[PDB]
Amino acid sequence: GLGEEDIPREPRRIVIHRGSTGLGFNIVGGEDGEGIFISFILAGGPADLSGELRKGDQILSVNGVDLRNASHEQAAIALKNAGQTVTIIAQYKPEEYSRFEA
Repeated sequence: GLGEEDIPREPRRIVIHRGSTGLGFNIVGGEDGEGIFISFILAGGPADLSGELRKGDQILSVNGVDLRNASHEQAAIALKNAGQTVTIIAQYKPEEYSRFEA
């Protein structure tokens, strides 16, 4: 269901169409049990133009590959190899993100 700022709480599918430098975001995590979280949205890049991904989204999967326990490098290489049309399953977890990034 919708959380308190109208972002779904449940895992949700976001389709990104890649740009010249990539997908337009950056990630943290992938170590010591922390999952892969979006930490940055590049202005005017694909993720920003889509408008759906948020800082504090956990990337659960990319093109059908589970990244819940993947390393940071494994997640980065998966994004790089995901092609021109990238299917992300994201789950918005602002509070958990803040606990890991504090």
